[PDB]
Amino acid sequence: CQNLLKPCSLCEKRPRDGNIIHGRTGHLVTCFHCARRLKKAGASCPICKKEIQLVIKVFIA
Amino acid sequence: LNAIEPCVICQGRPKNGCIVHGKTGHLMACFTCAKKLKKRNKPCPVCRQPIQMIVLTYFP
Ligand SMILES: [Zn+2]
Ligand SMILES: [Zn+2]
Ligand SMILES: [Zn+2]
Ligand SMILES: [Zn+2]
Repeated sequence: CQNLLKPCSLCEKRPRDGNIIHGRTGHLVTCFHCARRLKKAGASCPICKKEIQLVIKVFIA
Repeated sequence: LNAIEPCVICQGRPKNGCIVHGKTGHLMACFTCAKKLKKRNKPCPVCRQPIQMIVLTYFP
């Protein structure tokens, strides 16, 4: 979808390649750097508020 | 970009099946097709590492 083409919703200057994972679903709205920062702050996923279990660097092929 | 092209495998759904290995993920297939790769015990088609899990990815 077209939202993947937008800069990170947080820093607005890196691509959306940070998948925030919880169970078997993930929200991809931030870059890897900001997603990790959120986990480090102990924040919940900014979309659905689930505990962030895993942060993954995503490559689109 | 590859991001606005559909699943490479079925070409009928978005690339929302994240293939997870380690701290990295390959997005090229939908959730349904990506699950099939794991079930049939295929490695990641892109980097050929084992698939740890499939994550339904929303981009919302
Ligand atoms: Zn960012
Ligand atoms: Zn979420
Ligand atoms: Zn597919
Ligand atoms: Zn891979």
